[PDB]
Amino acid sequence: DELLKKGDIFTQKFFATNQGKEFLKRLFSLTESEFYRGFLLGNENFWKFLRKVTAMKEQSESIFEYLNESIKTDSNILTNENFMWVLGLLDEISSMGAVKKSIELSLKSIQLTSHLLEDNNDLRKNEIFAIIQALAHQCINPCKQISEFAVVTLEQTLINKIEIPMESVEELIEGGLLPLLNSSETQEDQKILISSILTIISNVYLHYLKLGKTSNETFLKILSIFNKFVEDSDIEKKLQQLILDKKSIEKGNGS
Repeated sequence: DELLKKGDIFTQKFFATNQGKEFLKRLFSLTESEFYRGFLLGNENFWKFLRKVTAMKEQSESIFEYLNESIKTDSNILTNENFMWVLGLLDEISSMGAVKKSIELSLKSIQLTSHLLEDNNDLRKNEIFAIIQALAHQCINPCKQISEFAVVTLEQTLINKIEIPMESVEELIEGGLLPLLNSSETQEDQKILISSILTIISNVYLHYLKLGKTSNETFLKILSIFNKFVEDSDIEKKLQQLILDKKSIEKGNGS
């Protein structure tokens, strides 16, 4: 009642004051406290309220401080009944950097989203896949200084976090980055975004082919992905590089 419905009473102006900051600091102690924690983390309304308050530019650092404190100490804060709202919260915080403080906050938040894999290895497919979806989506961000960090962080997530043998590389390619590709029919995204995502999928393919866990149908599938987005600027160079490095990797294992 008081928080969501009475929007006019509690606004941008009120939460920017000292009173709102102390109110939020006292409020998060309930989540810290043992009484209402199991109740509060499950509810939709509370996380909807934090989704609202993350839009407040003054309060973004406070919410990020709370989340960073909470996730590190206890890995059990996240569960299947509350993960997607938290992921949306970090998505909003990372996308807040539209315009240094916001840039630094996004810089920390991207790594934080990348860091939610070691804390709990017991993960569902849809559970893990949203993190990769958010990281892939965050490459769309027009500001160069954030997307250039986002792509390398997503590469650092793919390189040494996910164990293949209870998923597979096929769905990691299909259900993850490829939704960006099929959803990029708008020309405003332009060749820069598709070239960047092509580069990183080439890099991770190179790594896991060096290690070696693939089959014929993999290579056929990324071949189909390449032909689905034909463009004389990028397809020719990437195809030549790929058909050279596949034989280099084949040379790797035999001797």
